[PDB]
Amino acid sequence: ASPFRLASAGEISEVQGILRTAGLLGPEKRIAYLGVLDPARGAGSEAEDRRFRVFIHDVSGARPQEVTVSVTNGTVISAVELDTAATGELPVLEEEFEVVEQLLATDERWLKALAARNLDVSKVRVAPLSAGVFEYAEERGRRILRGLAFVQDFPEDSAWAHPVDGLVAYVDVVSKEVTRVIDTGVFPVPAEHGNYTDPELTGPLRTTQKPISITQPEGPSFTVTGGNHIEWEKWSLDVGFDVREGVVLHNIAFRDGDRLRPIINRASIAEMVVPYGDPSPIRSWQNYFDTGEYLVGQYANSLELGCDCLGDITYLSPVISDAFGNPREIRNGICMHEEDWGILAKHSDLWSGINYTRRNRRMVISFFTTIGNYDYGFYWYLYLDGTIEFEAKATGVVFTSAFPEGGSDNISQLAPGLGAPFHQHIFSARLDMAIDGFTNRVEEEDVVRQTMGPGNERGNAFSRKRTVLTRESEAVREADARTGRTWIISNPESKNRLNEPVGYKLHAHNQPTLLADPGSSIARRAAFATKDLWVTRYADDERYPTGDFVNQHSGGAGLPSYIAQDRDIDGQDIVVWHTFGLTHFPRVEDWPIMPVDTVGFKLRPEGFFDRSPVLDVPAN
Amino acid sequence: ASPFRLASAGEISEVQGILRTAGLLGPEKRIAYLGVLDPARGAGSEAEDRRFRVFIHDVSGARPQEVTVSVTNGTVISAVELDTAATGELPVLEEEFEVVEQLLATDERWLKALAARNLDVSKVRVAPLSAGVFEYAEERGRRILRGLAFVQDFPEDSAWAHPVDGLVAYVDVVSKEVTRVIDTGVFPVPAEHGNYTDPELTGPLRTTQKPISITQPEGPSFTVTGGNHIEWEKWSLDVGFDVREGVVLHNIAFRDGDRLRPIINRASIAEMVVPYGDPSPIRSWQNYFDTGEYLVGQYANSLELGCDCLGDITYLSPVISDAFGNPREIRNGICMHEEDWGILAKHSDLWSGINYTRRNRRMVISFFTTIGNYDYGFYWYLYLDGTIEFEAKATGVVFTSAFPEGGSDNISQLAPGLGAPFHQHIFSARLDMAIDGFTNRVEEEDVVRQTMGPGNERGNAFSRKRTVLTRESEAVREADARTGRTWIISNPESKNRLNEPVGYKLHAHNQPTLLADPGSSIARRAAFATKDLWVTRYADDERYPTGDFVNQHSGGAGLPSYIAQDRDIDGQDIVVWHTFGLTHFPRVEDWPIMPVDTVGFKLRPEGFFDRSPVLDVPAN
Ligand SMILES: [Cu+2]
Ligand SMILES: [Cu+2]
Ligand code: NA
Ligand code: NA
Repeated sequence: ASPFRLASAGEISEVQGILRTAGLLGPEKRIAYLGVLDPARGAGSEAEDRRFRVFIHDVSGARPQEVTVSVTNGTVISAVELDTAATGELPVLEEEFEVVEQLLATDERWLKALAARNLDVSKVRVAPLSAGVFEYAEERGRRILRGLAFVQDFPEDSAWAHPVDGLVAYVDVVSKEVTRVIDTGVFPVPAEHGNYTDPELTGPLRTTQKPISITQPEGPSFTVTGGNHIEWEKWSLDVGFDVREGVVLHNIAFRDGDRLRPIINRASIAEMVVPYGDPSPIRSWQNYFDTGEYLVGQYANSLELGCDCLGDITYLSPVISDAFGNPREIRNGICMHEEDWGILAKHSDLWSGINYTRRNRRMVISFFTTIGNYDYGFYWYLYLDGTIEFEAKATGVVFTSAFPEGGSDNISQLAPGLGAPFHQHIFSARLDMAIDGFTNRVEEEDVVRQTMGPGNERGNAFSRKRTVLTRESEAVREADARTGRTWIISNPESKNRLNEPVGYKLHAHNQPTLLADPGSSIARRAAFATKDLWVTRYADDERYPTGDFVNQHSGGAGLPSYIAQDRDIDGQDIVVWHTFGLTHFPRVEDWPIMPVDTVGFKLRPEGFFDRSPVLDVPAN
Repeated sequence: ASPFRLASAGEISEVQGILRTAGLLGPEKRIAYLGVLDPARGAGSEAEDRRFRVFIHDVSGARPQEVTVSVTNGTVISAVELDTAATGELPVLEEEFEVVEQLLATDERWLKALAARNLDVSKVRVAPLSAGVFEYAEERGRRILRGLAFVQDFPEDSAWAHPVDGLVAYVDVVSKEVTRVIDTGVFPVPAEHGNYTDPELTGPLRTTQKPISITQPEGPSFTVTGGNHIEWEKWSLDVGFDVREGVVLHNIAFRDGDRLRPIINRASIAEMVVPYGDPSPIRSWQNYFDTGEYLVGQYANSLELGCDCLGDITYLSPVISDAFGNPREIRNGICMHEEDWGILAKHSDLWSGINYTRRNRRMVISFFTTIGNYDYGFYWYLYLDGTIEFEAKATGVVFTSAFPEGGSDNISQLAPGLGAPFHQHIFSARLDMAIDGFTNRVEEEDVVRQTMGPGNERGNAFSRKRTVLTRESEAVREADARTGRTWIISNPESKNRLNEPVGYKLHAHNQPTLLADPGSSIARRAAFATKDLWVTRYADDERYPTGDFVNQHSGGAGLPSYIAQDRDIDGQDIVVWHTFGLTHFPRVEDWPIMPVDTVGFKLRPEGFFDRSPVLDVPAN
């Protein structure tokens, strides 16, 4: 039955066949995005209609199309020609990555710049970087990538050690033309290598680490059915995968006694942006929407056993479309395992003589992706006690530049002559809430300090206040760590045994949000990133906080356009969008390859249950 | 040799013998505190002088003494009579716990109160609670405990389910007198039981949890020598234990190449307070300094294998003094183990063809203690990449009251008629810094936003600023999560290869600090808790942010008195005191026994190293 099952190779081939049959997938066409659509609200009562949405690019320069296909019925539901100057360019194609370097290698301006620096063109790698929207009027309606150069001394060398600063180029990847080459002047190209497998740099490897072995002799405590339905320690969910978003969780519910209680209908990372804070013209245009522009799912790594995922691992191998509509498996792209998580509850009571200890566990669902120099791990955790958590793990190699003589307010030094521009990694979690069903609301909860006086003569009292967010116009919220600000999603028609609305409380890390000036291009294109929390009324076409087409797309779509509708959110089907990020001032310890740093958020039950939900956990 | 070794049973017996011989430990004397003193600055060049400090109480009502003993030389160094009205009462004695209930059981006012509620005196437990300092002039100079009552239906019942609100009593535990019994009126005593081992409440226990087995077939990668010296993955430290503070880490250093580089000289939790925010006269005096008043070390649990600590565990069994000066072992009171900690670093490089993944690990040093209804786990972690972290795990049973008819702004409902007053758990970490040696300083680092304009035409730039804290008068700092505020401890005379001062950056969680009105008794007695970060000049007698004697002690000592000295801290031997806590509005899920909640902080290297320190970690 399962309407939330992963796409199969056969479904993708059939989408390809349907498109071909319909005249939409001739030899000049390329698939820039393909994904299964979630079933509509209700209609789980009806027979399956598996629908797939496709963005089709044309390499001969004709307008791209957005297409919805019913794979069940073998039909095209809708196909519309896109005006990209207005609505955005399609996501970057994997086949365009190589094009920037290739076009530049025969360009006389680029060659003159390399020759001024005594760099062999055969050794110069060019990063294929998203262009954004700035002052270049000729780029409007064209697919442009910008290129920054890095020297590779030999095939196995880490090019990131040798940035070529002072030089940037812009390229039209469809007409195969170089539009501009800007050379503001030579900077020394940093000379030390960054080869973290070279024994001259590592020194002799440690022989001190004795093995750790994590096994489950009876296997894992979770089950997988219908390909992607998980049942684990009262939790129930479906693990989805989308080429843009990566791992998506559907139908997160908890079995409380006999009743399956919904909590979250859909949880995803719906956008992630990496804005750079170096004002040099060489990099001041740099903002990488890894999700919206590049598609993080498509670059998911195949995860090796004992290296990437440790313990008794169950893998999913999601299927995506290549550029021609053929299915491609990402072997072992999603890890699922349970792990010990320390003490769950402990008490040694003097009066009763009873000593009690129980252990915690969490279910882990993860993938790891690679976008250029960056590598990100996306982890979802379900805990025994009802807690839901997300964590991103950032690693890879830092994006480099020259380190200016005389220093910089916007770049860190990593090695002689080698710099790392300041930047942020900012995520948007889209949480289509379903706390005991879809009739939900959100309150902002602050701690309330109280003045010494009548009613409070000793000046010890403190309290809290909750403010219901009633309509979308008042549901754009900032953090306030000093007052312990959180947000509670509740169901006003579902009460616990103490007659209080059931709820879950979101605990944020209260890290800085987008730092750019509010008048900047990035502040408009990544508007979501300027505030910690947004609440909208659910609509099927409001999927990403940046809109459907982010590449070279101005403001006009996404969250600011959604909330303008000012819809009722007080006891309605609502979606929480939480912004959270890392602000990175690179340190010498990040070089030549960076140790993982993390960021995330969690939600804990708040009167959802009638008492602790883990009283039935056994000892030892 | 080891001058930081744990106290042995023999040393404690010898302290007892020295005190006896000197006329200081006759039959009326009781030891309220005993601990080894750290060796003085320098003088590691000289022969050992193991000194022990003792607080001696007199049950016949004579003044207590503070005593310093050289166990090496068999001498009393100093002995001074204490005026407790001025300097504070000695910590609560374990033998006083039972006294409050015992005295009250034959008091006619208490009996009249129990009879008004139809409660059998034989079933009424009385919590022995610290008294603090309020308006009762007769308590000044006397050792007072206050008592709140909880009914125990039968020997194995959890009394916390049945609070007797409306009733409090005060008791002089030396003269064995009841000074006051206050009955403001009857409240219903909540009737449901809170017995989390009763199958009627748990239901049938889960049979779904398959085993997890964590083993190390070649044993752990750390070594223990001289009883308590740890060497693990370039780290070196000594694990101390003190009856007040619990586990204390000494001499945290990292072996970078051939050179042993100090980082932290002493790390401890030097205080922890639990202030309550219910303005009722029954509880408005309630603030439990678990460290300062009760001594968390002395109530350390014996930790069972496979239950409390999982994996290949090495235990320490610290020795403390009983009330008469006899040694008592806390069997298996400290756990030490290493554990896997996910991915350390990962990169899959397109240009080089090299795919690289390494795993992280941490060394864990922990203990768990029980103070009445609360149980706390204290965990220190050392990571491969140089990160140092502390985490507290709070669990146990919530402290209860009646839930008022018509509700409360300062109490949560847990069950019919059962309330849980709001409260905080606030810790002070004392970090006697030694970043590459003792010449250290502290800077406050904020993110700096930048205006779009000349130099920043695209409005993308952002930066940071560092402010040196030069003297103690300017080193009392608050959090600012919005600006990403951290604090960097550096050594201005020790530079990395890039000519920047080596340092470590403290990352706080930016949770709310003490909420009480600044004019309250708790705001003065727990002044440390009102600000996130303090920096002092090291002095051997500045051990606790609350002073040596916290019990029934007003303001006058501790951190506000230390910083008044306004000493130079810019490139000197300094101590960082970080306040961090949990603000707890109890939820129904906390009842009848609470799932662990956590709080903590970490410090990460910040130009301490010349490049990543984990390039020599091997694969797989
Ligand atoms: Cu970064
Ligand atoms: Cu609490
Ligand atoms: Na919803
Ligand atoms: Na110091």
